[PDB]
Amino acid sequence: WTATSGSCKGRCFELQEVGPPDCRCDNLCKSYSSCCHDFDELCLKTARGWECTKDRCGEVRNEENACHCSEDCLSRGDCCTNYQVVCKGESHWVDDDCEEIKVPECPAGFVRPPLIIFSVDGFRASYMKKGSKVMPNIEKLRSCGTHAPYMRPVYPTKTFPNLYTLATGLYPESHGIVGNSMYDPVFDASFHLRGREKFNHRWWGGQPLWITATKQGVRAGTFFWSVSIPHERRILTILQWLSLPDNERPSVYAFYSEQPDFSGHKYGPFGPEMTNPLREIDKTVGQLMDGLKQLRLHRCVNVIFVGDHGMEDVTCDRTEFLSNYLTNVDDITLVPGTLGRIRAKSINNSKYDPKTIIAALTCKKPDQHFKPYMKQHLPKRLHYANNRRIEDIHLLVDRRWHVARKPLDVYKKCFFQGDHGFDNKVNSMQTVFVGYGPTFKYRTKVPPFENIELYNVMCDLLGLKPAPNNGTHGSLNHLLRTNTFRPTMPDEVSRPNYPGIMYLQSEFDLGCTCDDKVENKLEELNKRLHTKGSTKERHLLYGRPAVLYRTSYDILYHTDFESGYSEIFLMPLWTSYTISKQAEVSSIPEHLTNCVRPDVRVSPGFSQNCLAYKNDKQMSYGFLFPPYLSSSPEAKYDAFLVTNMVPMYPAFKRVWAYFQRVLVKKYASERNGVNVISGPIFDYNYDGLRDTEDEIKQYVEGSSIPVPTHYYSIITSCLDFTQPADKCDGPLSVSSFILPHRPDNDESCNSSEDESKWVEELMKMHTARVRDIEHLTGLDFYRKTSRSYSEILTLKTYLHTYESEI
Ligand SMILES: *[C@@H]1O[C@H](CO)[C@@H](O[C@@H]2O[C@H](CO)[C@@H](O[C@@H]3O[C@H](CO[C@H]4O[C@H](CO)[C@@H](O)[C@H](O[C@H]5O[C@H](CO)[C@@H](O)[C@H](O)[C@@H]5O[C@H]5O[C@H](CO)[C@@H](O)[C@H](O)[C@@H]5O)[C@@H]4O)[C@@H](O)[C@H](O[C@H]4O[C@H](CO)[C@@H](O)[C@H](O)[C@@H]4O[C@H]4O[C@H](CO)[C@@H](O)[C@H](O)[C@@H]4O)[C@@H]3O)[C@H](O)[C@H]2NC(C)=O)[C@H](O)[C@H]1NC(C)=O
Ligand SMILES: Cc1nc2cc(OCc3n[nH]c(=O)n3C)c(C3CC3)cc2s1
Ligand SMILES: [Ca+2]
Ligand SMILES: [Cl-]
Ligand SMILES: [K+]
Ligand code: NA
Ligand SMILES: [Zn+2]
Repeated sequence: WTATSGSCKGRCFELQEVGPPDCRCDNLCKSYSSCCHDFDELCLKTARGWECTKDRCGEVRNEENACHCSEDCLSRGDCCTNYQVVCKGESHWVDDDCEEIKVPECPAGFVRPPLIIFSVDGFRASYMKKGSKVMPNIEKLRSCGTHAPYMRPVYPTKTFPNLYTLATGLYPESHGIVGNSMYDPVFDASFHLRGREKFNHRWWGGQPLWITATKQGVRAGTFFWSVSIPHERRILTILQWLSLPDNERPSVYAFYSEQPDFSGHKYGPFGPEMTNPLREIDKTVGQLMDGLKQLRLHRCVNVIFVGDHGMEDVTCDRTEFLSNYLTNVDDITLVPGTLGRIRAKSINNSKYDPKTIIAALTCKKPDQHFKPYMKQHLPKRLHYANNRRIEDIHLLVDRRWHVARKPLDVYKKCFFQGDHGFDNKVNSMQTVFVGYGPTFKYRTKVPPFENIELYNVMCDLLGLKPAPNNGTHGSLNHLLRTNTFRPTMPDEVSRPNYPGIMYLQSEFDLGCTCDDKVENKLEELNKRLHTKGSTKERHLLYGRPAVLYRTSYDILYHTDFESGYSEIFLMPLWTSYTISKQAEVSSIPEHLTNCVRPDVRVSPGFSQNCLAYKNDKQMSYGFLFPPYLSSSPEAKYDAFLVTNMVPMYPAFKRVWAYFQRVLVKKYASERNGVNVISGPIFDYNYDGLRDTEDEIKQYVEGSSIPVPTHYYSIITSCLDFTQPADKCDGPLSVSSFILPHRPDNDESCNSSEDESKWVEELMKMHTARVRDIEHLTGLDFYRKTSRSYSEILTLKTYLHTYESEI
């Protein structure tokens, strides 16, 4: 109960919320049904509209008006935003030439440039170019400030997950807002767009920017505006707050627009009805900038213009129906639409089997427009699994499509023409970023980047220490004129051993054989040098990776490759090699077909063994450095060492072999040499982080050889591809992947065909950031380059998406 009998007089849009049954006058009261009786009258004034006119100039103040055109309004801070334009001969901000803002130009009493975050719902990245003629305020922000061609949202590309990632720097799996709809089985409670449960604080994890600021003594305006407060009032309230005394004035502010998303759902991303919403958004930005200019704040405030996600063409007829695949359709609950999440309708049903649901949904129609996954098999780049609110079964839906449970759900619940929610690499889901102000750069374009990075930057802009988050702090330093964050490289925790020859062949009883006893001071001194690391400068281009946890490992040198070999996991953590443009591919000779050779630098006790593989009828093996790319017939013997071997399902070897035999040489051709680092990943609890030894759920039968959940590779070359990978003077170019190590190829519906028809498509789906691989391995790459550390942090956050041009 709210006894709504108090007054909002002198209290309108109060920053500090009061505890009911005291009524409330803050911009959330409407959402809680708790406003005082006079809230509309006093706080939502609309009399005379939003703009000064020639006849209103110099008027006698009338407190009933929405905004004012009287002489006293500027000091009072409540003029209509076009006041000085209409009455004092001033130009609109959009009509002024832009001029570099080298330093903040702020009124006395400002301790730091304020930050204003203007967020737009459903603002697709291509609107900046395509709508440019009708958005001149936005175009000026964009061209005069710092801008990216687009900003990558998080998955799912829905509103709440993305706005909360913007606020926290966290993946949805960590912040807890994993969709627009959710069931939490621990609370046994549901979260929905409509309703009140979404306001309960138990949904919202991490630490959002407004709490980070408050806790560190920086005051914050509101971020969540009640839908019924018009845009013009939100702007005037921000302008009013900026006129408060120094000790009361917030330093951070947010404005939110429900558009263009609201219209885009009805008309599609490029419907002719979309012009007007973009015009209206531009006019609101114009009102803010004119307002800031009136207050002499337009060269003081940092402004961010940012979207949550884009918008795609989606109509009712493009719906797949689970009732077409499942007979048991009423025994499941589907969270539907641009993604699917399935769980049992009833937990008392012991006949419910996710395995048989997956099988009934796998590759059943020729052009099937969704693909089923256990959540732990989703591409690791989506970071969408480590939350009890994410159902074990997930459906990834093709762009332009919907999934629903039954046809009745679609015509009993065509209206819409746009929607979003799809895979976050999809071009139509991409959104916008512009920063404009003293702290951003002038007329600068920066590469595309992920929205998880912005929290850190907003903290930098406000001089705040960010809470622990998934951004990589420093990776966006190139956006900023000053206030950069200067990170140091993490300290290596374990130093390596460098073993020499310490074991005789006969000490190994591994059940391994090799036709290798087919036997000179030229090339015996030579092979000794190679084993001591004579070629290491060629294969380890950026220094050895640092191991950031306590463990026992050895560096192993060879003619063609270098590895860091784990005595705990019995295989390399990483294997590094360079393949020049001119390198040649050879085959595994017949005499070496099943050859595995003991490594005399490494004890039998710390070695894999061939008998385990023989005995394990499911598990085979592959090699991290490919025998196909050996530099000479003699060097090829190194690739068959037991220390270069890793466990692989036969289904996975089809993938791995095509990558190693065909694709590495192809990339070396296209890129002028590549350096490759490959290795295993163990993530049995799907939390995106390196497993400890006691977390491993599967071993090669009868042995202590742990089975990787994934295999990675990081492929680096010179950004200027006129220089070879091993002789690069400037910036680097990277692409990486984290391939799931699966015992079938059910994921790929075309896998009965030749690897050339399906493997590359699989790898593209499992594209990754070096940073993703770091989390997953506890390794730190690129320790020794001639490049700045911030540039390397940007490189580590890069994602090769394989999409066409935006
Ligand atoms: C992205 O960035 C984020 C932020 O850096 C990373 O997430 C962090 O990962 C850490 C490692 O997993 C994790 O550290 C653990 O924290 C536990 C205490 O956590 C509470 O307090 C913090 C701090 O205020 C708070 O943020 C947490 O909030 C979580 O939980 C609430 C719900 O209760 C949610 O509202 C919120 O959204 C968030 O949930 C998310 O994280 C949890 C895991 O914490 C997941 O379960 C959820 O799915 C969701 O993703 C908490 O309120 C602490 O207890 C842990 O300590 C145990 O494990 C360590 C290992 O070192 C061990 O030493 C300890 O002894 C202890 O073990 C004992 O307890 C075990 C478990 O009960 C038990 O099995 C053992 O037997 C032992 O007795 C641990 O230190 C940190 O909480 C999260 N933070 C956040 C915000 O998510 C994330 O890794 C990054 N992602 C990537 C890919 O890099
Ligand atoms: C820059 C940022 N803007 C916002 C804006 C936000 O909310 C904006 C908002 N106001 N009214 C409404 O319906 N929405 C969605 C939120 C809340 C959803 C959490 C976080 C952030 S972080
Ligand atoms: Ca893990
Ligand atoms: Cl959802
Ligand atoms: K086997
Ligand atoms: Na298949
Ligand atoms: Zn929407």
